Amino acid sequence: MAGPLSGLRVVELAGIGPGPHAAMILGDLGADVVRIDRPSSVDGISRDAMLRNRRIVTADLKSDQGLELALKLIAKADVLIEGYRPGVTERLGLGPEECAKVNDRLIYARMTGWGQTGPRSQQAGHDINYISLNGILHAIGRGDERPVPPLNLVGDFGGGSMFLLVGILAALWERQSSGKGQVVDAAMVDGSSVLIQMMWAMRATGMWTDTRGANMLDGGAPYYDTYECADGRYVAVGAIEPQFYAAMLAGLGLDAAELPPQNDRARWPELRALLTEAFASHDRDHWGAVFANSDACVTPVLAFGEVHNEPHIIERNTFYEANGGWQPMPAPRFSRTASSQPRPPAATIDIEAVLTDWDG
Amino acid sequence: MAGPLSGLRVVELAGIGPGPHAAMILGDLGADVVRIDRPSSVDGISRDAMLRNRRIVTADLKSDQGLELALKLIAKADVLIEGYRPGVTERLGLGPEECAKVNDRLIYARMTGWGQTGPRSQQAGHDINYISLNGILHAIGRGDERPVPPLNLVGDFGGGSMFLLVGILAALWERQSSGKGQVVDAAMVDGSSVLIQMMWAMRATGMWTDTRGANMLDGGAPYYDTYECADGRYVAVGAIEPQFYAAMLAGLGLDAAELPPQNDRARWPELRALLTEAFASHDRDHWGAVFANSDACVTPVLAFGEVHNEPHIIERNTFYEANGGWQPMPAPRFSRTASSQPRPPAATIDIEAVLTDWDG
Ligand SMILES: CCCC(=O)SCCNC(=O)CCNC(=O)[C@H](O)C(C)(C)COP(=O)(O)OP(=O)(O)OC[C@H]1O[C@@H](n2cnc3c(N)ncnc32)[C@H](O)[C@@H]1OP(=O)(O)O
Ligand SMILES: CCCC(=O)SCCNC(=O)CCNC(=O)[C@H](O)C(C)(C)COP(=O)(O)OP(=O)(O)OC[C@H]1O[C@@H](n2cnc3c(N)ncnc32)[C@H](O)[C@@H]1OP(=O)(O)O
Repeated sequence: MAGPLSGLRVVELAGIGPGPHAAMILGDLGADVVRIDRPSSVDGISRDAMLRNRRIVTADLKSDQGLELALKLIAKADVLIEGYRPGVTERLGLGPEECAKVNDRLIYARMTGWGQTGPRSQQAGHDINYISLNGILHAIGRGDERPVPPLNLVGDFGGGSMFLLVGILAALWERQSSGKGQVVDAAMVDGSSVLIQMMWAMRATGMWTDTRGANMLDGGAPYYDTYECADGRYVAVGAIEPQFYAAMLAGLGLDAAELPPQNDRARWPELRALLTEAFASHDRDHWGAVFANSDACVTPVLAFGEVHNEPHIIERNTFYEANGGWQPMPAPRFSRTASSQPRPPAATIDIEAVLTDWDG
Repeated sequence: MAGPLSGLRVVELAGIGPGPHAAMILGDLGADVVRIDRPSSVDGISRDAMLRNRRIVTADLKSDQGLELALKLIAKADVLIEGYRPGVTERLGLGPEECAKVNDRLIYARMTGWGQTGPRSQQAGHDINYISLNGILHAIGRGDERPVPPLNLVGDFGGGSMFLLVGILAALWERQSSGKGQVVDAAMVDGSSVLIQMMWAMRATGMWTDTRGANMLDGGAPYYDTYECADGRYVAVGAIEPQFYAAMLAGLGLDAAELPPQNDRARWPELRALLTEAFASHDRDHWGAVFANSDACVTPVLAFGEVHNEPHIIERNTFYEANGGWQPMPAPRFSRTASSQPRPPAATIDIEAVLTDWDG
């Protein structure tokens, strides 16, 4: 199996959102990932490409046989991933204490939203709920409108799965010293708060307000925002540093002498009006050509459907084709032990067959 | 130093955005992190709390001595982080090969936006630019308006720092088996694409469209969006599963038989108007109480300045007081080798002191 995590053995108690995304990435990087779903499920081969780089098995964990077969897998594995409410694995007999008794090298990885304790620990939730409580959702969107969810990118994945991964991998480094596994408690409400640590830092030094749409990085700055072009499509501008901003102005055809200062916030309305009129005078693909190879920090805002035609995306092989649809290649990249293309979702496998393969 | 990464040694060449965030998380989890800045930028004790859990040393890397001293650090370290454009470390004589001569065990970690090669590889950029090229930015915001940046959470942090971290820690694992370091190439355009793999999967199965504001998780669904309340503050609704959705309607006082089906998308505008009126008739705190302990997936949308008063936040100690204000505690959490509270940014120390501390 190709990639730096070759040899790593992972058991995933099937769930939704972050836990499968973490499991996918370990698979992506060469880990041997075995996914236990319930049998009331899997109608053949999955169409869900997030379940790539997996072996799927089924098992009623409520039954005695199911539980015993699960515990045999966990006994021979490096990592367990579960993302059910706190208490579910305990009551099923697969809690950390029970797993510790059959394999004290195990990394026991618990993926939740609210965490393992506290008043909300049993409420159902999704990404939008977890980022609503820690101040993040309130900060996203235009000032004159209600907050808008940044898909499920910030809570599920960026503040969820990715912190789960860092915990798993940090714990595996620690196990090199101690010879011992441990519990990783990854909560989306905590992870996402660390993801936005910058804003908490800037807020302490008066460089970030709670007012939505009135900061440097939320769309409030005329030089960090999107602009509509002549054709109704968009470019993005990210010209924070004065030398990049000057390059953008020159490319737009505006003399610095006619505009207000870049960071005179009281004249941002005027500046936005000027940039708006200038970007609106040609189409997105015009601006893309003008600004290619420049430090102006102006790029076209591509729709998913157009991404496959962008030279820089093509050349670095950011995507691969699979089942009438492009998919992202593994990230990040490794000089010596490169990842390979992902394997598609396979037909279910028998759980004894895995135990035998794992040397049993 | 508490945490699973006790005894990991990390040299950070000072940059902006993702590299410092990764370095911070390594520190947070107990790595020994030494940050090399240039003498011209360091003034008093640094007031950017993203520079917590570091030792700061200055060193003109363009000088012969600065270079020599830095190669002596790298010699004694496990990981090097650099976030400059490609070519930059090479010309300093700190490139991956100069480093492999003094330490073939080093994990050489390169944090860029566009990658190591390809047509955009020397282009300046920020978060908003990296996410504009791969479909992500186009998908964020309301449909009748231009895309809005989700702060810098998706490119720098979620698809940036976090993948550098997964790469550093996966390579340390590969290394335990091979004796050898390697180069980790973390490109924000790649990481952020993997971060949004769920949407690529969903597009292939016809379950996601390129139309902004017309999807389950982008704000188009009336049951996954924010609503304004009687006091002008907001709640978030994330009631995807029908049972949770049903529980939400009952608490709004709405008879499910009077409403269009949850997932009849042609009638979503109509459903939204009914839910809008319901949520508008009481204030945020009313709804927060009404739905406490519920599975209705309705949560108050708090501003940063209110987060310190939320019981679930207080009781799990997601934050600690510092400096000007609250900052997020390390994530994720570990049962045996637990992180400790972050050490503030300390004063600059001399690079010889450090080399004493690390031996040769
Ligand atoms: C769709 C995008 C996702 C997002 O945006 S992230 C949102 C999801 N949130 C999380 O994942 C955080 C933690 N998880 C949760 O809060 C809950 O799992 C979630 C998602 C609310 C779903 O709630 P429920 O459906 O109530 O599930 P739960 O966690 O309370 O318990 C799971 C039930 O499944 C059972 N189970 C799981 N694997 C099984 C197996 N192989 N065989 C037999 N039974 C199995 C388990 O026994 C439990 O059922 P029960 O309570 O015992 O009736
Ligand atoms: C504010 C929010 C941030 C976001 O939203 S993320 C966006 C940032 N993008 C990235 O970090 C991607 C990779 N980095 C870059 O593209 C560039 O570094 C970036 C951010 C465009 C800035 O470009 P430049 O300022 O041109 O910097 P550069 O990386 O090209 O090279 C800088 C020069 O600094 C020099 N330098 C660094 N540390 C030094 C030291 N200790 N002593 C002496 N010289 C030192 C280094 O030699 C380099 O080269 P040179 O002077 O052109 O040869």
